[PDB]
Amino acid sequence: ELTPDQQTLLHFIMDSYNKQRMPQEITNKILKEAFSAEENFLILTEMATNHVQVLVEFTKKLPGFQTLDHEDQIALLKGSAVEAMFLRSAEIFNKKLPSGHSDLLEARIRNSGISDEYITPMFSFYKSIGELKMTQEEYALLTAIVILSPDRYIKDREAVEKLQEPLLDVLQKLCKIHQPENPQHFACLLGRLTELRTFNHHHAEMLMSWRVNDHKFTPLLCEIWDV
Amino acid sequence: HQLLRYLLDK
Ligand SMILES: O=C(O)c1ccc2nc(-c3ccc(Cl)cc3)n([C@H](C(=O)NC3CCCCC3)C3CCCCC3)c2c1
Ligand SMILES: O=C(O)c1ccc2nc(-c3ccc(Cl)cc3)n([C@H](C(=O)NC3CCCCC3)C3CCCCC3)c2c1
Repeated sequence: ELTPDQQTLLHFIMDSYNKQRMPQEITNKILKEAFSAEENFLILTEMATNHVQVLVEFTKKLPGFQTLDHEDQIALLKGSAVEAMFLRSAEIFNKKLPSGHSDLLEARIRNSGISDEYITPMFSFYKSIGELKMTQEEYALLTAIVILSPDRYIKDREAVEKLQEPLLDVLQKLCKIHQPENPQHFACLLGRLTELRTFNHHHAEMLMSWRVNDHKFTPLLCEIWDV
Repeated sequence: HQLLRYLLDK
């Protein structure tokens, strides 16, 4: 039971979310590249760089984002980059792959210059995400909400927390239609947003590690991740 | 900076 201004909004969010492709040239490296900390770090860079290019495209095709302040427009984007990437990584990671393709993935994630003290909470988050059995619509909406977060140095807030509002209201209605058995679903979804936010500290810690140990990032990533 | 504003505008 969605309203018409809700189905249109949803259809909009879904239209931009389904544009997010990942060139076969980059992904094919997972199945063809050599197993070494460098080649795996190389994959992460190319992927996370394409992700930012596509996330900006998803962000501006958002309803009302373009009707915002050029410093609030870029405030939000700069701020959601890390969260949105790990959320996308959790979504992909949680897809049913064929025989030992998930083991291959997990092996690469490990040998990519990240110390396990972060890897452990990473997989901890992925399983928790996997447990919620999230639909396509919930990932897209969750992504829109993580971007439209009037929190952490945009000046306005009220306007930011006006576009995000019907989004959450749509995310709620969705939780009842598809998971009416579990009425804690909505609370649990927002719950993963909290665990998601904690990734900025861990990400900063891993950044310096690759940094001090001679691992280079693309100029776009240097702007987004602050290097 | 340069790249982000660029991607946003064009
Ligand atoms: O488009 C995206 O948004 C996307 C983003 C990141 C991805 N990481 C992998 C990956 C993860 C682990 C392994 Cl082991 C290999 C790739 N895939 C898979 C893929 O595209 N494989 C190709 C399929 C087409 C030929 C080239 C490889 C898909 C593929 C469909 C199921 C979900 C994951 C990705 C797809
Ligand atoms: O392809 C997958 O199915 C996949 C699944 C889960 C992942 N978790 C991480 C991850 C680990 C550490 C950090 Cl810091 C960030 C993410 N990555 C990385 C990535 O490039 N993600 C894309 C980012 C952009 C959106 C699509 C997934 C790298 C990790 C190293 C080997 C190659 C995969 C993942 C890739």
